Amino acid sequence: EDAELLVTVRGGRLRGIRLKTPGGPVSAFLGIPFAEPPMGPRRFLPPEPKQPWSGVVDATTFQSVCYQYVDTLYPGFEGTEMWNPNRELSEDCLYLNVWTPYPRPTSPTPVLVWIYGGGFYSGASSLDVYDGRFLVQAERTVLVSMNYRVGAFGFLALPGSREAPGNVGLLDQRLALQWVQENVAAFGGDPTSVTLFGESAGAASVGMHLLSPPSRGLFHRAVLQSGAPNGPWATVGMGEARRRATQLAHLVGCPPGGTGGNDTELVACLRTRPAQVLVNHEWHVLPQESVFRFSFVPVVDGDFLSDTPEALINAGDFHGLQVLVGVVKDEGSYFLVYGAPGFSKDNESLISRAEFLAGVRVGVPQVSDLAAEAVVLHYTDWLHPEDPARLREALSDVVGDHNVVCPVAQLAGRLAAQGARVYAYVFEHRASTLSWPLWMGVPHGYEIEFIFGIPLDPSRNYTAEEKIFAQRLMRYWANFARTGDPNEPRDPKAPQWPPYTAGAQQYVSLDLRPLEVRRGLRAQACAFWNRFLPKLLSAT
Amino acid sequence: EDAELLVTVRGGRLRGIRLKTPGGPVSAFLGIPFAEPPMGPRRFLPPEPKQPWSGVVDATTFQSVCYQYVDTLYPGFEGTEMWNPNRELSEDCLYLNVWTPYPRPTSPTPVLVWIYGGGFYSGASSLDVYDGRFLVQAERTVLVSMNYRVGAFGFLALPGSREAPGNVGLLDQRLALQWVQENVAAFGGDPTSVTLFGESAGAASVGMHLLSPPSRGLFHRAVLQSGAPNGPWATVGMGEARRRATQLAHLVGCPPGGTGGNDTELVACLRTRPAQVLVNHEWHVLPQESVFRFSFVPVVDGDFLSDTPEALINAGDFHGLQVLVGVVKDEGSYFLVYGAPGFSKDNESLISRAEFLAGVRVGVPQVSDLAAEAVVLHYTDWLHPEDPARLREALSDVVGDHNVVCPVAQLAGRLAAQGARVYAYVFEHRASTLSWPLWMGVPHGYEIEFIFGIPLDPSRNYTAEEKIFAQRLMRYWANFARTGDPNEPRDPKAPQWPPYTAGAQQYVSLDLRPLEVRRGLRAQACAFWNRFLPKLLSAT
Ligand SMILES: O/N=C/c1cc[n+](C[n+]2ccc(/C=N/O)cc2)cc1
Ligand SMILES: *[C@](C)(O)CCC[N+](C)(C)C
Ligand SMILES: *[C@](C)(O)CCC[N+](C)(C)C
Repeated sequence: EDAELLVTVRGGRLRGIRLKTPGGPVSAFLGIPFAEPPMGPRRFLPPEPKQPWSGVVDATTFQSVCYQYVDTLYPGFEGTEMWNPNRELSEDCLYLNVWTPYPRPTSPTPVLVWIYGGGFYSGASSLDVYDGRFLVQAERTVLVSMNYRVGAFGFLALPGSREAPGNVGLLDQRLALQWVQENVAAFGGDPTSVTLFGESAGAASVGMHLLSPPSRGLFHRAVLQSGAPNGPWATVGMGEARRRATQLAHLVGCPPGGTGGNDTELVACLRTRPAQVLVNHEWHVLPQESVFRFSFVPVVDGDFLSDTPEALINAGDFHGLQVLVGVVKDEGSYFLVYGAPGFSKDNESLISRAEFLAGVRVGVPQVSDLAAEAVVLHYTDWLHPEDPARLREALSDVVGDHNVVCPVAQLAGRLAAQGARVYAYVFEHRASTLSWPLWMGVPHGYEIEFIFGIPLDPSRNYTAEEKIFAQRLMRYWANFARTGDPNEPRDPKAPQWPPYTAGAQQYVSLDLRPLEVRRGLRAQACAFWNRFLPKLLSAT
Repeated sequence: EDAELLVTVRGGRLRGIRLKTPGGPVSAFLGIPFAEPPMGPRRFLPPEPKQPWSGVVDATTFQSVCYQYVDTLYPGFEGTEMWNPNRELSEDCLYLNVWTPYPRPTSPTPVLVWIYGGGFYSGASSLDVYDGRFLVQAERTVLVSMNYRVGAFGFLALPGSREAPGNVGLLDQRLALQWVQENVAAFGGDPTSVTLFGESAGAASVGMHLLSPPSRGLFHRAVLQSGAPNGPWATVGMGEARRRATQLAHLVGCPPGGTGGNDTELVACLRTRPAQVLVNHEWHVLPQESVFRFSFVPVVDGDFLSDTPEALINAGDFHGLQVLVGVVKDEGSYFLVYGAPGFSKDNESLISRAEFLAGVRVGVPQVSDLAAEAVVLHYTDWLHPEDPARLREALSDVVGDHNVVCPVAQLAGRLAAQGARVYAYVFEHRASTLSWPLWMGVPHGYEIEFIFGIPLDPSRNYTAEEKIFAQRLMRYWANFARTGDPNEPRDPKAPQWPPYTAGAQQYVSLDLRPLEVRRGLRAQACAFWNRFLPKLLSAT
């Protein structure tokens, strides 16, 4: 009988399970309840801490996935099914998972907390690509991941009211962080060295916890991968959030014909509807045809976010704080097959000049015709203005820069210039197991396999070079979690990773080649997005 | 009294002079009166043809230069003194010069007609760099060059009135072209093969004769050198011309107010003032502080120019026509020492960013602050935004693109795509005798000495390669005048000069190295000027 598989926390006792890796076993505790089930009258409300239980709760398998839209654009396609839920859907989903080395570390170990992405409408901590058994075995750290409510169940906001205040999905993450502060020591983790890291909407979530005082004291380092809280998709206004929430209620028969429409009776009608009914009309509340836009996202409400993320980043002090930001090579190619005209994953997507002009309005929604004209000017090779391959490559850069690269570069510049020591990277390796077409390059979200050491899985057809490449990245992320510096402390031989500053703007490229230092996070393109375009919209 | 130094034209007899070149003698006729002196009551009026004379008019020396401002920015400096008048100033200046080979050609020879530049306010056909003795001797061509009225005496316009119609300086050029049609045969020239070529304001003049029906029938080919009629400095509106003419009259005490008032009394007062008095106040009528802007320029009057140059270029049929357009490598550096803050020819002109932002308002006058912001965005290296050396080259590119490179590319594109066969070049050789500082590169106007074979002058200290480079350029311009094609009619070993089309946009680089074909006359920069910026000013 293994004795390290039974741990007592503040709520009660748990029974873990031993997982095998090619390098050794790891103890895992999957499915720990950190909150009461937010069902019935608790729907749309902030989470309550899990009451203590009797007996031993089985923590040997992942729990249910929160209710969310299921992608059916390409049924049976690996590139999309790998992000779909792998457990049953249920509103009873507020559970977290803890991986710890075997034997348990006798000394406090830094903790890595993972927040998944999925446009705030999907995602789960049980995805095979988020398996933290390889990162914990190789680097001997403590990895924690939680489930937070997505979609309307986590971000439907009627601002002002108390039945649906909004940002409760962010409160699910915060309550999970307080859980780590109160119980990670029982697994050998150091609550004084907590490193958040997420991707896409999870990276924006990490950024929003960085701008919220209550969540600020629950962690010490941050890693934002292909996402930022100041992105044009990450937040929404109080007025737009009320319109989307009321639009969703109307599509499901709320309120009934002849009944008033105040916030109390509107949420009361929404709480009676089945969960799947709300999901079926989630995308029907978006205002326009667009890519990289999602219905229910965090709302600027003055509570969790006292002001807009851009305002909080500008007027913030980030001294004594380390951040690791970065993007992939092709941030926008993934979203073009979700609405952009002429784009298909099954051909070369050699779009025409007319389709490229239509895609700009889809990639950059709610901009004046003059503003769209400026985007066409900057992203047109006027020496080959009709080349389909260049127009395809340009529209991918339009969506990538507007939503990811430039919001991230804006964040990294203000962080470094205001007390924070930040490190920047660009992931440029295309995996050999990638099922997406070649023209997509390195799509949004396909560095997570190497960060979690997935190539080390013997049942997968990765190459020997990619396995070594995965161990490098796991060492980088672990060194940042341990010392706040991705460079090996006992190593002057390997190429150095210089910090990112507002002036030099240095970053490194991550691929099979050794580290290469470059400058400028698309500075020429992002000067248009971060400087000129705001002024162009002010003058209408 | 050689037999070939006495020629009878329709007006009378002329005695020429025999000039000497290192390769042979050339007959020249300098100072032929082609119009009555525009003095007294003839000031501001269109020219009248020269009446027949008795006896023999001495045509052995250059005649008087038209009254013009004399540059005194750098007294004693060769770079500026070379363009200043080298003869006595006088309103009696409407004279032309003819160079013809010795012995006189027995068969009709193509004719080259030179129109000097000088911002429509200065210039003369007697300048040493315009000596046509080397081009005529080497290529056996007939070179003609005339003087036209510049400044207020040639372009002061009170639109509507008959006393000051405007564009009379252009009418001086047209009357000289009718003179070539009626007399160039007496020198061995072919009146059916006339090639206009000019630089800066002369190149713009060549372009305006292409857009005027009465002038089109007087020539068959055109060469525009670092200038275009659609330039933002080459024309003014009828309302602005009236304001500038009235302000000039006010500064010289016209009318003796409150005498009044209409155009007839205003011009009558201006005709009584000495010529030097009008020149002393020419620059005091400009609306703003700017570079590359001139007081009295051609006016869109509806007679000589039925519409704006931009409109006439778009709606024009140019079939059966060959042009040779081109620019120098550094078009804007010359004008920066004339008013941009921080710029001086005696230091490195390492300007700061504050001076760069101030120079943008001087280089691009009368634009909105939003339009200026767009210019700063395109011409800023956002990785080195404060590098003085990069800010210096950026402001030079701003002035060069706004005034020369992009107006030329705009004209060259519409010309090729509407019937005309276009050849484009970029002059990239810096003369070893150049007295301007090094940071100016190849300044505006310093390809003319190589086109005229000035390096062949033994009294000048050119290099051996520059002499061969001059002979190769003279063959280019001569071949274009003879056949409409700069390439040698039979030589296959020399690299080919491909035409310029709106799609491929091919041009060649002119320097000591052989011909090198490139693509794009700064297509990225000129798309901002020719496409986006017009729409940015429509929505103020
Ligand atoms: O037959 N109609 C199917 C269909 C219904 C609803 N949607 C909404 N939708 C937009 C974007 C995305 C992906 N975002 O990254 C996912 C889902 C798409 C397709
Ligand atoms: C991001 C906006 O959350 C998008 C994430 C999409 N996956 C496929 C990477 C989860
Ligand atoms: C052009 C606008 O005419 C300027 C010509 C200046 N020089 C020095 C070349 C005559």
